[PDB]
Amino acid sequence: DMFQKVEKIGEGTYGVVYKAKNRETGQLVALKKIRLDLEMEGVPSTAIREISLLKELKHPNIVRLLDVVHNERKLYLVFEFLSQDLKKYMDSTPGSELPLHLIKSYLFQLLQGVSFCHSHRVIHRDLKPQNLLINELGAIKLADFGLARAFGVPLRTYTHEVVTLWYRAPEILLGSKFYTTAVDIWSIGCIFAEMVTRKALFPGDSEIDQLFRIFRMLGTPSEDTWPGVTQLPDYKGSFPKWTRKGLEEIVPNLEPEGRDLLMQLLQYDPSQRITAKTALAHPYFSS
Amino acid sequence: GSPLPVLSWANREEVWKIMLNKEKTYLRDQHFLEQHPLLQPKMRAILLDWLMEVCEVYKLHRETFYLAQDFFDRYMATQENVVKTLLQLIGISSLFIAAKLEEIYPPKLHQFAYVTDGACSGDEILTMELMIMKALKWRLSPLTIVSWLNVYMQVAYLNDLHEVLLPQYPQQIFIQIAELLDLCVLDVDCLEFPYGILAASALYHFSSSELMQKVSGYQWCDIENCVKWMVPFAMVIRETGSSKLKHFRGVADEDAHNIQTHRDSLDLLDKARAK
Ligand SMILES: CCc1cnn2c(NCc3ccc[n+](O)c3)cc(N3CCCC[C@H]3CCO)nc12
Repeated sequence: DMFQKVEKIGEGTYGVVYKAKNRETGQLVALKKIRLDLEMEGVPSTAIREISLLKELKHPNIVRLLDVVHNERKLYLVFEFLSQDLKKYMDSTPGSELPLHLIKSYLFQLLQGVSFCHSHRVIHRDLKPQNLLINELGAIKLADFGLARAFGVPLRTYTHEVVTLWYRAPEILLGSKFYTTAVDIWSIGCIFAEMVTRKALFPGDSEIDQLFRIFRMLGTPSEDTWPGVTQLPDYKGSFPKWTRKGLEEIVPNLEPEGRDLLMQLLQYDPSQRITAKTALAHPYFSS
Repeated sequence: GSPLPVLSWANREEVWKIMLNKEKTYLRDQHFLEQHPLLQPKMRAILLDWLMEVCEVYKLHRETFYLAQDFFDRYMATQENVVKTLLQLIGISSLFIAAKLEEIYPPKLHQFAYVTDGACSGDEILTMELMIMKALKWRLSPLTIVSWLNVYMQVAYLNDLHEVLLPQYPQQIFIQIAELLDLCVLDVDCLEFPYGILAASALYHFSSSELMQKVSGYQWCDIENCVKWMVPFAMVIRETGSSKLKHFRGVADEDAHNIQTHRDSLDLLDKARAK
């Protein structure tokens, strides 16, 4: 409307994201557009959730919603604009453009954002490099809360098979009734490793391929490593019994204390998985 | 302040502060029907009672119902001189929004229209839902009455301090208290009391002051007025007897306590407000 729709950035969990500029201000904005004429059920659940969450979820490392505009059979979420996302940055640059100190500062910020969310009783349920926006000053922000949920304490059973397959936690793959904020911590471990290796840690083709890639590297889980794992809906004794590969060989350039963090982020048992708050206190971030 | 145990995933005091600030940011007026001078409180009680019935038919959660009640009451307080013939549409639209927020598989718009029996169309509901959401400024994440009961019960029955997020309370105590809360919420006077104090007062009537304090952090001075307000409601519930946990088709039996139910509460509400 009052915007020069510079271009289409891409597509979110819902709607289409455009880059644009304000005529009055000249300021750069992102526009997530919904076509209300193509929506049999009105404003989508995903959009109602994202707007309602981001109205009350404000933090340096979370993308800002600036306005919500209803004009015609169209609904526009107006966001602060950021120039790069982590996926496209990593597809356009050498490893040298992602040094060990920038991975450390990126991961610290991601944990502060996620920790803020968990303390506000929100789970993202879709943390992946495409949803991580980076500015030119060295800030990283979480975006796309269309797949997020405010949770209760205690929590109920929510939608299954959430999170993009590659970044999906094994308790979701084994069809566990209850998942918690730990699913967000798995994704972060996957992203951490991906930043260091320049490629996805678990690039699976199916739920079972995904689950086998994980077992190959971390080992096949047992009642001893993960109590109750056998009682999980999609667990099978038929599973191969691989053993832990050394992380020193996956991520050799990573310092000792950082390889300890990655191991704790990628624990099978969601009860033994480090939290964002505990992770921020990790020695990795104190040199 | 925090009745919560030590949390691995967050600071207990911070999580509890964040929750109490929410209660203050979301504002309710017990007098909002003075802006609609020809509407009576009985009209709201009938509408909300009707929404509980719709909820039970579609196996909607108690959370979905209490979200709709909050949207209804906060929306009405933003408006003026609403004709009594639009309450059904505002109510059903509130529930439509609440269902899309909370439910995994919400009913389709056609079902929300169907229960109105001609009065409200899908187009009217789609129009109204937008009107509601803009009036509320998309503030659609309250801590409801029943969300407070969920957390009080968890604190009361906590065994695993490493599993504060996994629910571990009994089902029959929960639905007994929810039944009292479902009766109180039909009276608009209830809105004078913060939703956490309503939850705490209804828990105290089925409990002790020892437990109320333990799970809520409130003192007697805090809930006293609410507790006293709530007495005729508690008495009527006691004299009619509590309802038994129902099974719902397609609902896990350990999840059935979370499904909104419905009895003949407008008779109890008359009995109660007599006193
Ligand atoms: C929240 C809205 C917003 C603001 N900036 N921004 C960016 N900016 C970076 C970027 C990337 C590529 C081209 N350009 O021009 C800029 C990307 C992005 N997204 C990533 C791609 C799919 C949609 C969407 C998902 C996550 O919100 N969304 C946003």
